[PDB]
Amino acid sequence: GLLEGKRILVTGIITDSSIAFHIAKVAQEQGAELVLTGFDRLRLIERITQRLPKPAPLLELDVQNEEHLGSLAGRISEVIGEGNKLDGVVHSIGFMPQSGMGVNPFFDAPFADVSKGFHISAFSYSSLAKAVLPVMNRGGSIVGMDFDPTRAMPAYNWMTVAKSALESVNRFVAREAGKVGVRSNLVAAGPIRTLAMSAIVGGALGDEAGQQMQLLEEGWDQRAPIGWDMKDPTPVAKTVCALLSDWLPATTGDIIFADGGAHTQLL
Amino acid sequence: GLLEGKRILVTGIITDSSIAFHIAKVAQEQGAELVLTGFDRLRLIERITQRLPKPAPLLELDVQNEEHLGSLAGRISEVIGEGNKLDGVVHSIGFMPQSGMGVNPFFDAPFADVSKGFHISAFSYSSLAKAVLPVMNRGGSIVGMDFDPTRAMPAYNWMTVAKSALESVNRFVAREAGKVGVRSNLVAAGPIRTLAMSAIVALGDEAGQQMQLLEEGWDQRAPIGWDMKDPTPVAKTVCALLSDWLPATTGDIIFADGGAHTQLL
Amino acid sequence: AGLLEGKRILVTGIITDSSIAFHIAKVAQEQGAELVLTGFDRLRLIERITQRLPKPAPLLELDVQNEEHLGSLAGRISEVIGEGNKLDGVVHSIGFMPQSGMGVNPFFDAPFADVSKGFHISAFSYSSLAKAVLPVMNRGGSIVGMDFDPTRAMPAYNWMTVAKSALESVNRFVAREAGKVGVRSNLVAAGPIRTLAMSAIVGGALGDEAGQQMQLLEEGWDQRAPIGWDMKDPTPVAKTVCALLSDWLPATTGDIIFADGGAHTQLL
Amino acid sequence: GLLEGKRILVTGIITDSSIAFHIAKVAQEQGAELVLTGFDRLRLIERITQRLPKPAPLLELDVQNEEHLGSLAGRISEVIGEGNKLDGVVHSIGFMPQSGMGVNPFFDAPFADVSKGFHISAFSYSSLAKAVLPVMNRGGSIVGMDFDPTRAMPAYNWMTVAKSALESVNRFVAREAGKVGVRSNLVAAGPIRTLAMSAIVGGALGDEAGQQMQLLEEGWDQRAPIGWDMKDPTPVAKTVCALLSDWLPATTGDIIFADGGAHTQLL
Ligand SMILES: NC(=O)c1ccc[n+]([C@@H]2O[C@H](COP(=O)([O-])OP(=O)(O)OC[C@H]3O[C@@H](n4cnc5c(N)ncnc54)[C@H](O)[C@@H]3O)[C@@H](O)[C@H]2O)c1
Ligand SMILES: NC(=O)c1ccc[n+]([C@@H]2O[C@H](COP(=O)([O-])OP(=O)(O)OC[C@H]3O[C@@H](n4cnc5c(N)ncnc54)[C@H](O)[C@@H]3O)[C@@H](O)[C@H]2O)c1
Ligand SMILES: NC(=O)c1ccc[n+]([C@@H]2O[C@H](COP(=O)([O-])OP(=O)(O)OC[C@H]3O[C@@H](n4cnc5c(N)ncnc54)[C@H](O)[C@@H]3O)[C@@H](O)[C@H]2O)c1
Ligand SMILES: NC(=O)c1ccc[n+]([C@@H]2O[C@H](COP(=O)([O-])OP(=O)(O)OC[C@H]3O[C@@H](n4cnc5c(N)ncnc54)[C@H](O)[C@@H]3O)[C@@H](O)[C@H]2O)c1
Ligand code: NA
Ligand code: NA
Ligand code: NA
Ligand code: NA
Repeated sequence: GLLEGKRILVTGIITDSSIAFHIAKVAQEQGAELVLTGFDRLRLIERITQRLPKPAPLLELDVQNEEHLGSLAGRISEVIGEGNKLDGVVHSIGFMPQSGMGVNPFFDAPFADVSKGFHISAFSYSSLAKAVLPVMNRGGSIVGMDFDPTRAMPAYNWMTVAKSALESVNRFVAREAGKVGVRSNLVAAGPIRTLAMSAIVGGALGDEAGQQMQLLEEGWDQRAPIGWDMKDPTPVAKTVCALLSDWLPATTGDIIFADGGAHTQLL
Repeated sequence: GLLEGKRILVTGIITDSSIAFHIAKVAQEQGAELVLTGFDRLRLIERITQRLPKPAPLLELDVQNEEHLGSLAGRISEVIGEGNKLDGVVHSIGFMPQSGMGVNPFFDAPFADVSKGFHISAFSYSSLAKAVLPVMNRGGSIVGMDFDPTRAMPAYNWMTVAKSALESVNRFVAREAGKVGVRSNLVAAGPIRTLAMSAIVALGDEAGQQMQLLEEGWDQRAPIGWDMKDPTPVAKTVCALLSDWLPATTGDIIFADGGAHTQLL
Repeated sequence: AGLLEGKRILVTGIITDSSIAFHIAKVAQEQGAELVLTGFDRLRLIERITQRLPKPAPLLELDVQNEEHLGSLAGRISEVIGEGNKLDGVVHSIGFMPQSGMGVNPFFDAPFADVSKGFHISAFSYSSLAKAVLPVMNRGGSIVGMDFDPTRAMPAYNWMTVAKSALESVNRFVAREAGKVGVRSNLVAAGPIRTLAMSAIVGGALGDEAGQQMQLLEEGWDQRAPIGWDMKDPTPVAKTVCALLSDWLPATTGDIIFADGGAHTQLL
Repeated sequence: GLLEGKRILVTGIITDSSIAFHIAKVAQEQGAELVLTGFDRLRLIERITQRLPKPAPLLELDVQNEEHLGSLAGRISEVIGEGNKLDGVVHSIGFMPQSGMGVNPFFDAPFADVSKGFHISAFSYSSLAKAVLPVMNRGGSIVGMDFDPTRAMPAYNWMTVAKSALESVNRFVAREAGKVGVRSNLVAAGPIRTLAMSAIVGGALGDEAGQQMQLLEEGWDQRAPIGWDMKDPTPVAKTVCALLSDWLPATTGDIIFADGGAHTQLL
C-alpha cells in the first residue's frame, strides 16, 4: 500500500460525500491507520465513519475551541499508543456564513460573519498544525484543502478571500513544520459535489441552483484537458494521499492542483 | 498637473513619514484637491497635515466603526460641495497586533489579535470602498497599499497573511467598483521606514539580523536599487494609478519595489 | 503640460494605422514627446502611414533579424536627434509568428524553422533592441514592450504564446542589464485588439469550430473585465505604455503591467 | 511497487550524476520496465546504463534530428513488443551553449546559439510528445524537468528564457495529450550537481558566475524549510516517479516543485 504503516489524522468528515471521507477511504485502502475528528454532530459522524472500509477512532474537534485544540495531542496519543506518533495530518475544514457567499452582496457580509469564516477556513490550518506537530514524526506530512483563489469569481465571494489567506498560512506553517522535519502543502481541487458546494448556490431560487452547478461543471470539464467530473472525489483523494506518502519528499509550503488541469487553460 | 481638478480622499496619515503623507503631498503638487481621514489621534493628525503643501479638511474615520463608515459619504459631500463627487480614494491603512509579527512565534498569535489585524488591513479595503463608491465619479480610481505576500518572510508573519487576503479583497472590490465605472488596484511597495513597518520588528539579535538581510537583499535584488528612506517613488506610482493614464487596469497589483520581486539573486 | 513633455522616444512596430504602435506614437506626440520611428521592409508604404500621425517624425529602417541594422541603429538615431542628445524611451511593438505556429497547422506540426523565426522576432529581439539602443539612452530612461498574457494556454495562439512566455523572461534579464545604467524595462500585457489574422479565424479560416473558439475567447475578455474591454479601441493600451514611458512609475522594472480591463484577475 | 508493470521511456542519461539516471534507478526499483535513449555519446551511455539496477534497451535520440524523432515510435515498439504501449515518458533534456550562460554577456549571445538551446530545451518537449504519443496508453503520463524561471537569476541567463518557454510548451502539450487521456507535467527541481552545469559551478564560465552559483545554492538551502542538498537527486527522482504513477491523476499542464520549498519563501 501507498501509505502502509502510516498513522494519519483526518479532519473534516460530515457526510459520505465529504472530501475527507474519500481521503480516509483511499488512505485505509492504501494501508494507513487513521484517527478521525468530527465537529458538532458526533453521533451522526460516528455512523457515517462506519461506512469507511476499516474501523477508526473518532475524536471531537471544533477548531474554534482552544480547549479542544490544547487537548488534541494528548487525546491522539491515547488512541494510537504510548510510544507512537502521527505520520500525516489532513485539514479538510472550511466554512463561510451565508452572508459571505452566493448571490448575497459582497459588501453586505458583516465582519463578524467573515471573521468566523476566516477563523475556520484559514486561521485553523495554523491552529491544527500547532496542536498536532508535537505528536508528529520527522518526515511527516500535513495537507490542507484549497480552491484556487488567484482570480475572483462569482458566488465564492468571501470564501475566496479565506482561501487566499489559507495559502499564505500554509507557507508559514511550512516554516514551522520544517523545523521538525514535517512538510505542509495544500491540494487545490476542482469543484466537487459536497455540502460545501451547496453553500455556493446559496440564494439561488428554483432551478437556478441546479443550472448554476451545470454551468460550473460544464465549464470546468471543458477547460480541463483531461476533463473534470464533479461527482467523483476519488482523484482529489488520491492526490492528498500522494502528498501524505513519501513520494513528494522535497515539496513543502506548496500548492498541488487536482483540477483536471483547468487552471492552466484559458478557454 | 497629473491630477488637475481631481478630488481625492487620502486615508492613513499619522506622521509626515507615513506613505499616505507623501501620496497626499505629490497629489497636491499635481493639482489634486484632497480630503483626509484620521484615526484616533485627530488633534495630532490635524497638526501633522499642516505640513502638506495645501490645506485639506480632515474627517474622522475608524474603519472598524460602522457608524463612521455609514456617515462617511455624507460627511465627504459636506466638505467637497453639494453637486461634487470624488475621483480617487487611497486606502493606506494597515495594522497587526505585536503578537502577529516580529519575533513572536507564528503559532502563538491569538485569534482575537489576528482577526483585528485582518479587519483593519484587509476587510476594511472592502468597507472603505462600500462607503465611498456612492460619492465617486465614473472613471474614478481606488488604490490600496500592498506588500508582496506571494512568499512567506520572517517577522511579517500574520501581516503577510492579511496582505494575501487584501489582494483577494481587491479583486472582488474591482467587480463591485467596475459596475459604476471605478477601478480598484493595489500598489505593492518595497519596504519603507514608517511606524507600521517598525511594528514588524531592539527586539533581539535574531529580529535585527532578519530585517537587515531583508533590506540588504531588497536593494541588492532590485535592478534599479531601492531606498527604504525614500517614499517618493511609491507616492508617484499611487498617483499614476489615481490618474487617467492606466485606464484599463483594475483588480490588479502594480509593483513599486525597484523590480526586486522579479529577481531571485 | 504633457505627460511626455520634452522626451525623445523611439517607437518600433508601425505597419498600419491599426498597429498598437501607431496609437502609442499618436498619444506620445499629443503628450509632448519627440519621436523617432522605425519600420520593417516596405518603408515607402509605412511612411504614408506615419504621415497620418499628429506631428512629423523621422522613419528609420529596422529589421530586428538584421544584425547590421541593429549595429548601426544607435548612430542613425543620433544623426536624426542631434549630436549631444539621447533617447528617454524606447517602445518595442514587434511580433510575428508564422501561420504554421498560430493554428494553420496543429501545435505539434509547426516546423522548428517557423517557430525559431517567431521566437527571434517576438522575444529575442527585445534583447537585441535593448542592446542596440541602450548606448543612446539617458539614465532614467524607459524601455517598454508589448505582451499578450501567456500564463495559460489558449486556442490558436499556440507558439506565439510560447514566444510571449519567452519574452516575459527576456524582459526580466533586460531589466538587469538596463538597470546598470538607470533604465527601466517593462512589458504591457494588452487585451486583444482586432487584427486581420485573428478576424480570419473568427470568419472561419480555421473551420467553424475554431472560429467559434476564437470569437468566444475574444468576447470573454469584455465579459471578464470588470470595466469592460473594447477590442476596437487601442487607446487605453497606448495610454498605459505612455504611463510606463513617463516618470510616474519610477520604481517599476522587469515587470508586466496589464491593460486588459482587469480581465486576467477574474475567472468568470 | 509504485510503478509496477508500467513501461516508461527515459531520456537524458549522460552520466550517473544525471537526474535522468536517478529517475531511471528509482523507477526500476518501483517495478517499471524502461526504455532508455541517449544522445551523441552512446558508448559512454551504454556503460553508464549498466550501473542501473536492471537491464534496459538503449535507443539513440538526438531531439534536433527529425529522422530520429520520426522513427522513434517504431523503434520503441520493436523493443517493447508488438501489442504493447508506453505508460510514461520522461523528458530530461536541456542544453544552452556557453555564450548563453555564465559571465558571457546576455546581450552578446548570438541568435544561432540561443535558438539551438531553445530547440533542445523547450521545443523538443513538444517534439518528443508528438513522437511518443502514438505509442502511449490512455492514462499515460509525460514528465519534463524544469528549473523555476519566474524570476531572473545570475549565470543561468538564456537557459532561464528556455525554461520559461518550456513551461508554456508544457501547457499546450497537455492540451494535445489530454485528447488521448495522457497527462503532461513538469517537475521544477532545486539545483543539482550534474554534468550540464559543472563548468559554471567550477568557475570555468567566469569566477563571478562560480561565486554567484555558490550564493544561489547556499540561499536555496537557507530558504527551503526542509533544506536542500544539491548533491542528492533522489527527492527529485521520487517526485518524477510520483507524476508517472496513478496517484496524481487530475494534474496536467502543471508544475510540481521538488525544491525543498525554497520558491515559497523570501529569506
Ligand atoms: N467541494 C469543493 O468543490 C471544494 C473544492 C476545493 C476545496 N474544497 C475544500 O475542501 C475542504 C472540505 O470541504 P468539503 O467540500 O469536503 O465539504 P464538507 O462540508 O463535507 O466539509 C467541510 C467540513 O468542515 C467542518 N468544519 C466546519 N466548521 C468546523 C469547525 N469549527 N471545526 C471543525 N471542523 C469544522 C465540517 O464539519 C465539515 O466536516 C474545505 O476546506 C473546502 O473549502 C472544497
Ligand atoms: N512600510 C512599509 O514597508 C509598507 C510596505 C508596503 C505597504 N505598506 C502599507 O502601507 C499602508 C500605510 O502604512 P505605513 O507604512 O504608511 O504606516 P503608518 O503607520 O504611517 O500608516 C498606517 C495607518 O493605518 C491607520 N490605521 C490603523 N488602524 C486604523 C483603524 N482602525 N482605522 C483607520 N485607520 C487605521 C493608522 O492611523 C495609520 O495612519 C499600510 O497598508 C501598510 O501595510 C507598508
Ligand atoms: N493585437 C493584439 O491583440 C495584441 C495583444 C497583445 C499584444 N500584442 C503585441 O503588440 C505588438 C504589436 O502588434 P500589433 O497588434 O500592433 O500588430 P502589427 O502587425 O500591427 O505589428 C507587428 C509589427 O511587427 C513588425 N515586425 C515584424 N517582423 C519584424 C522584423 N523582422 N523586424 C522589425 N519589425 C518587425 C511589423 O512590421 C509590425 O509593424 C506585438 O508584439 C503583438 O504581439 C498584440
Ligand atoms: N541540474 C540542475 O540543477 C537542474 C535543475 C532543474 C532542472 N534541471 C533539468 O533537468 C534536465 C536534465 O539535466 P541534468 O541536470 O540532469 O544534466 P545532464 O547533463 O546530466 O543531462 C542533460 C542531458 O541532455 C541531453 N541532451 C542534450 N542535447 C540533446 C539532444 N540534442 N538530444 C537529446 N538529448 C540531449 C544530454 O545528452 C544529457 O543526457 C534538464 O532539462 C535540466 O535543465 C536540472
Ligand atoms: Na476538457
Ligand atoms: Na540592485
Ligand atoms: Na465585464
Ligand atoms: Na532551510
